[PDB]
Amino acid sequence: TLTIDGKNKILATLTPTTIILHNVDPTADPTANKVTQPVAIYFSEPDNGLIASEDTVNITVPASATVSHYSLWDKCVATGALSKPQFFEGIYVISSVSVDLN
Amino acid sequence: RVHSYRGVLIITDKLSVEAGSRASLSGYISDGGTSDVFTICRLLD
Repeated sequence: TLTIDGKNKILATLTPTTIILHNVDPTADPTANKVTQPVAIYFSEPDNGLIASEDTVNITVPASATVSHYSLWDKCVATGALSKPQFFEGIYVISSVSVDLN
Repeated sequence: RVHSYRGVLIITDKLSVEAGSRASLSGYISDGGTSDVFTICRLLD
């Protein structure tokens, strides 16, 4: 039952520098199934135990590929499933991605 | 939590057009011109 101060101190040490998309679920194995190359992402300062990316991210999905999930790297620190899978070639737009302790 | 969202892909461009121009003109110092009637002449006073 951490207080807001503990959550803010904790989140200040997360430094996810890049993101990668996966067609297979990367939670079991985040090293394989790379769909797109690493793309830099930027994160804001913690507030009320939450952080979010400061700006939009654009990713080039290769030909005849599909995207299902994502994984953060800096080593890997997090993974998650996209709001909806999409069979495109094109540009996939990722809005703010938030990490929370609430 | 870890959450993701989606946004609309936006692109910008600069399209502009141009045409160019040219001019021409041809002539020469005239002599006699052209006349349908052309015959020997005598001019009295």
